[PDB]
Amino acid sequence: SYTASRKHLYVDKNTKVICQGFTGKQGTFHSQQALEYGTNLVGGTTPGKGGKTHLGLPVFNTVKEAKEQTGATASVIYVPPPFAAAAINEAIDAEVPLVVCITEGIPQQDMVRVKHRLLRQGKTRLIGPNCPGVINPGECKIGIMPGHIHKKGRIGIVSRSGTLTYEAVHQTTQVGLGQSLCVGIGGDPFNGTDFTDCLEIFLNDPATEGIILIGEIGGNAEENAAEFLKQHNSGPKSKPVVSFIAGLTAPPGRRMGHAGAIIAGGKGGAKEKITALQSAGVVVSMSPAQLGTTIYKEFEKRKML
Amino acid sequence: MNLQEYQSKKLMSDNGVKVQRFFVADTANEALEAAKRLNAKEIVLKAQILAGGRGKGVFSSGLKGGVHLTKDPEVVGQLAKQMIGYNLATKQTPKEGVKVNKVMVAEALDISRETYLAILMDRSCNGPVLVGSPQGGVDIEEVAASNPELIFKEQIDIIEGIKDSQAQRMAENLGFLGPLQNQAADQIKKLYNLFLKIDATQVEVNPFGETPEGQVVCFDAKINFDDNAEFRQKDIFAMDDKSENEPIENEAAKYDLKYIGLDGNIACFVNGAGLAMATCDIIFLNGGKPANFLDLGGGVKESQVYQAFKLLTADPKVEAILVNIFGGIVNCAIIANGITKACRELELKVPLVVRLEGTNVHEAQNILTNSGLPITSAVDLEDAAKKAVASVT
Ligand SMILES: [Cl-]
Repeated sequence: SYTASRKHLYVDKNTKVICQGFTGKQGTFHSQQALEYGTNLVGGTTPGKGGKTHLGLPVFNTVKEAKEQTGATASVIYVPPPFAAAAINEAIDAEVPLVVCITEGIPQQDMVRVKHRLLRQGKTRLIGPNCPGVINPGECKIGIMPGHIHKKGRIGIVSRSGTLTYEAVHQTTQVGLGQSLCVGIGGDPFNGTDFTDCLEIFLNDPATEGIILIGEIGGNAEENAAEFLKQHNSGPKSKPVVSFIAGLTAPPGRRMGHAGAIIAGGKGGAKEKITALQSAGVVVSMSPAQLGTTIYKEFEKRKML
Repeated sequence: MNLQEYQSKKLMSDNGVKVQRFFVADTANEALEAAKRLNAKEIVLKAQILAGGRGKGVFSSGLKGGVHLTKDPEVVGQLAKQMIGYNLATKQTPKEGVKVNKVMVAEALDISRETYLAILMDRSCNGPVLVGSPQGGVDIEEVAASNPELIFKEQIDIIEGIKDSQAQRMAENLGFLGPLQNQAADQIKKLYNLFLKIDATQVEVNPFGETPEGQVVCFDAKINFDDNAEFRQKDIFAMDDKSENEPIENEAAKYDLKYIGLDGNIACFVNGAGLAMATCDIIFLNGGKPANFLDLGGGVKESQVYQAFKLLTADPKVEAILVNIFGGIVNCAIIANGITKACRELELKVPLVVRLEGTNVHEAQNILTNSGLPITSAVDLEDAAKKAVASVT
């Protein structure tokens, strides 16, 4: 049911996008970038501005109206923290297929309540919060990532960080490789999409021949993914997976920037996650500068280049 | 964000959670008077610092132990005099210890049953979780390894709330009986509701117990607050002193800079928490020792590049700086200019290795390269790291 909506993650040229928090500083700036990148931003919403227009597009008071009036199959949220979970909740109630929440700062308690609702339905797929979004190189960009550094290709990339992911993407391009799709699931401890969600899509995507998983300390999503790959990416046709897990040098009990990047009560350590993934056949690049070269060698080794 | 024992015990009591009666005091006489006015058979005097381990601590006055029991109010005033204004070191504080400005004077209650009970949002469960154990008085991780069957869990439905039957079943698994079970069950509902109200990521009671006289009491407890709920938890956040925070860190926060000190000597300055951790990491992989993790955040103002730098240089232990910025949005020549402008106005005298990637990198390393300040340019992150390490060798 919730797992059904996983398919919504695969944004493409036909995905139509609306922006919640459309007239704000962040939403306006990033809707400008989406438009110049080629994304299909057709409208947006802001409280009390239904009727007005912005960036040459219609603005609505509700997502229900905009979803209806514009045919949007996806929403991106730049609504400030006190109202961002409200925003996610509204797009869920309007049954927007894909909701990308960029907004950092949403109280954790707010996300736990949003999830209760989220997991008991199957229309809406949520990525975030505190995430940079999703991008199908050349077809669609939802979020704040630099589109120009991306080049359509064969590596599906899933990640808990923003800039660290761009580093990775850049590295693949410095060795002529490409990304089929990139999902920044973000740095919060409670969110709508995890690693397993993306790996599933990557494993079933013929455009994706390799996968890069970028993780860090905190939680158990990396271990869960390790578990899913042992189970599902084994066999005469498994796809190569390369990973880098940040935070090896991180001290215990401290939030390292991301609210979810914390080692507490003996859990969340980077090495346990590396070890877990290795056991699932994941080739871990010990250095964050060698993710490009590492996955190039993997293809090279399978004569996939 | 952290609260002193007296602050959190008050917060708890104000929300129906049973805790020991207590007075707070800033001087030894106030402590003596507190103890008298308490009018109890026995009293506990406890130094107020954030770091755990007080009981096995030592004060710079000569006094061994941060927690003491006595019936004689007189002894409380005397003991307090050896604590106030002194430093208390414990296994969890730094070398020099921590200044004690206040002590708690509370009624010491006897304990017949010690149990563990916490409420947290488990990342595995998605939703609040009630974690208890009849074996209290002990580090929870320990009981889990020793007797994992003594650990009891109740998944709470955040939308329904905790059910009476969950509080009762847990109260019974903790070991409470008769009317005490009903009391424990209630204290539990109250702890859960407090958990939701103050936006805790966790409320940990230990020991969660009972007196021979018949009361269920939260003897000690620790609460972690969710930083993202600060805009709706003003009063609680205002009670945060920060007096026990690493100095550079309070300074960095002043500018929305997320700084975490490490003990190495190569400093970092990065944008993006993941990239920050990784940079501290790659430095270590190449035989270096990072001095800190520093995530500039995103809205990088010139003033922040300035403070970010001001805070790394001011650190005596810093012998070099690795700047790793991924431009994307903004174009590097801009970034490069703010780096030069700040380093000039700061007369940065320690070597700086700068790794800039994103847009206009070439020019940006020119603008950098045109400076004559101990700035060096790196082509990639591995190069950056190797250079920063060479720098301090
Ligand atoms: Cl809105």
